[PDB]
Amino acid sequence: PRSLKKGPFIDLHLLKKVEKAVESGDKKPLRTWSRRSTIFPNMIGLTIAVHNGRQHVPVFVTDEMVGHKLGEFAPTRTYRGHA
Amino acid sequence: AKLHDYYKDEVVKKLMTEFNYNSVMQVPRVEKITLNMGVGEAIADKKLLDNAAADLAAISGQKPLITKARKSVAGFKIRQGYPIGCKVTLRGERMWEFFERLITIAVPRIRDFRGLSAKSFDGRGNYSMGVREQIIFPEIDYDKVDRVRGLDITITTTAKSDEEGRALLAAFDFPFR
Amino acid sequence: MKKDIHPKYEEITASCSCGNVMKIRSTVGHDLNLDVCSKCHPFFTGKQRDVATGGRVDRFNKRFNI
Amino acid sequence: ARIAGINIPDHKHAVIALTSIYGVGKTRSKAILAAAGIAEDVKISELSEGQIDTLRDEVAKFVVEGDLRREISMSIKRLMDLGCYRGLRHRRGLPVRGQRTKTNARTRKGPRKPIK
Amino acid sequence: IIAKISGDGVYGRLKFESGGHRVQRVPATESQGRIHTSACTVAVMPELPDAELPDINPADLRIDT
RNA sequence: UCCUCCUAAAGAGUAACGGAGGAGCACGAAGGUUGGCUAAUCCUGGUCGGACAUCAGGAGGUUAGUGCAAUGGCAUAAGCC
RNA sequence: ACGACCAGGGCUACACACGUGCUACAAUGGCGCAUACAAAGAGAAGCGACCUCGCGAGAGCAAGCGGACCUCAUAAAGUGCGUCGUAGUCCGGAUUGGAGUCUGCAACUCGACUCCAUGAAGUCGGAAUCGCUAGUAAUCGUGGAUCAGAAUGCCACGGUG
RNA sequence: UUCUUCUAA
RNA sequence: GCGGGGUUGAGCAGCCUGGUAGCUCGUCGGGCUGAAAACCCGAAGAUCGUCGGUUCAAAUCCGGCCCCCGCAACCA
Ligand SMILES: [Mg+2]
Ligand SMILES: [Mg+2]
Ligand SMILES: [Mg+2]
Ligand SMILES: [Mg+2]
Ligand SMILES: [Mg+2]
Ligand SMILES: [Mg+2]
Ligand SMILES: [Mg+2]
Ligand SMILES: [Mg+2]
Ligand SMILES: [Zn+2]
Repeated sequence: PRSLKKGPFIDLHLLKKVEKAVESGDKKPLRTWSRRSTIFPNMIGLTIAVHNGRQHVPVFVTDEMVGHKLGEFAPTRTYRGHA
Repeated sequence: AKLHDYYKDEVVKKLMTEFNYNSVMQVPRVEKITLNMGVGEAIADKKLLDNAAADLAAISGQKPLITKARKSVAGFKIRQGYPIGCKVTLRGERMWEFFERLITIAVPRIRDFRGLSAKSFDGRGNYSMGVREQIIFPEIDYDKVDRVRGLDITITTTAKSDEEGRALLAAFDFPFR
Repeated sequence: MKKDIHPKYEEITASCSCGNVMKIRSTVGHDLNLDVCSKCHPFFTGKQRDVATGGRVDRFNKRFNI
Repeated sequence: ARIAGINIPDHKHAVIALTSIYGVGKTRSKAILAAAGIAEDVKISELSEGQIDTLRDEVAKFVVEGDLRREISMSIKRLMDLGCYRGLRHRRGLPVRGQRTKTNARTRKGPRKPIK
Repeated sequence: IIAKISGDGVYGRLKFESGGHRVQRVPATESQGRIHTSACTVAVMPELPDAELPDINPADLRIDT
């Protein structure tokens, strides 16, 4: 994890769209290449798409996702099974 | 007869009030307490039951009747009449004296204690419970015993309804929630 | 009750960790000093605390300030 | 001989016999006896009860046997239900912390299932 | 090796895979490292139904006693 | 060769290479008596316990049981101790 | 466009199999305190004392030093004492949960480290097979290269033998 | 004492 | 028309008067080999042709049943 003294990390071009999607008042999916961005409490309820190497998969943001980064809900290895 | 003294004076007037019974005889009273260790793994020899029946006789002071198989099931590898478990019916005096030691000592000493249930009154007022390990009783020294026994207390009362047996054990402060 | 089959039933003293002095009729024989009982169990105190749901946004506004 | 739900044995030394509690190891049992004032190499046999009756409260300060399993199984079901990467690690049976899964994942995978 | 391929449009895709198939390669069974030219063959034949449990009829017969 | 129902036509009997099944024993208690006792199955709850051991509760009313085939019986039990 | 640019991913996947290693399966050993002895290296956008803060990883101030001066650097095995006394153990450390620190735009995939809790298999390994002829094998420490960070690898160095 | 084989650039 | 049997991938014991799934070949993976054989090591595999029924319980006991190995279908 990151140090506490730096605080949580988020990207500006996401933070310029978190601020936009709060003030816009819509349920529109915003597709995002920033997997590495910590979810903020003003991001809750937003269906947003995190890239996973190939596509953009929309993720509903809930209460218990705040400390986690965005990339944990967009799997990159589309594994199925050997059998 | 300590709780039976405690029953006859406070609990009798209590259930006249919170159910509005016509007569004094309408009150739910407890009749017996049954202690069962159905030990189906005693098919090897009597000894695992013979050491377990002596354990339950130390829990409450009656020599337990060894129950046998009613019919036979080969899915459990028993014929009709194998010594398969032991029971004790505590009536009159020895009911209450166990019923005090159970509600005070052996039940709060149960590991991961989160109270009992209110959903286990067998449809018609007779609450049943079951404990996991026989060493919750202070009769049972942990160094002296070697197999993890477990029994299931069955309380048989004269409650017609389901709530009346709940309010009967709630007068004795039985640990639900 | 027969005179031979039923085991020994000697009334003893049940001491505790919180000062509970009670006298039970028992089959132990020797003196009994308990550990927990109906008096001081963490059931009416700590079952609400031991669930520990925990806050997620509430944890978040601890680890920094803006 | 019985602390906080379990039966601590009677032949071991003090901190060593304490570690049988699901929730104390060697370091925390040094902190339990730091507030109970007990030497850490006396047996559980030949102790005093008022030592022990305060000693249960020191263990009861923390989270233990039935409660610690209840929180950990809650924090696993926290990850099981988020659908995060670690929850998908736990419910496939694969190692969580980011190890080698091409070889040597035997603790999370168990014994080997041969290809049939 | 003979395989049955159950699927949709099987023979529509593989009917053009009949005949020979030639490698030129260094074999795994060559110690000198020289490059050999081998060939295989593939038969793709469509799965017709069963012939038919024979249903005789006593109007296509002539019985001599 | 013996045993049970059907064929057998409401007493008894009654045939066929007619339809179906069993027996060539068992038991020193599975006998005698005295005294008690009431099953099967399903349901609700309950430590390992699970469709099914063992414990209570109610429905239930011989659907059980009878040393064995089938038939007739059996609670005043012939059933169970 | 098989050339070029940017983001995110993959080279870290996982029913399996093989090769090379590390730590173990303990008492010739573990743990706690005390105590004794190296060598060879590296160091400026650096090594960083000392002191304080912190349980710790570290942080802060900031000397000294382009180095037979100063610094990483405390060598460890050993020794002395003490307990554990043959157990899945005070062996073993996997795994897992919480909590952190450091680096770096940035540690989800996917970093190392620390703390607390947790405590798998393992009680010396079949067919077989490898290394080694003296400071060697065995064993225990140290550093460098690579590098913002990131070795159980490699390349070096000495101790016991 | 026993012990076979190595196809086609 | 009467007898014998149908059992892991394969071929057979074990069927026992009912409580209990064995072997061989083979398969898989290692070892030896430069490699392949042969050998060696370590593994696994069954709803007993099938369906009803009898007992607490069926590969088993029974009854029908599917395939076949047979045997016999004659005296004129
Ligand atoms: Mg007649
Ligand atoms: Mg007539
Ligand atoms: Mg009789
Ligand atoms: Mg009578
Ligand atoms: Mg049940
Ligand atoms: Mg009789
Ligand atoms: Mg069997
Ligand atoms: Mg070969
Ligand atoms: Zn107390």
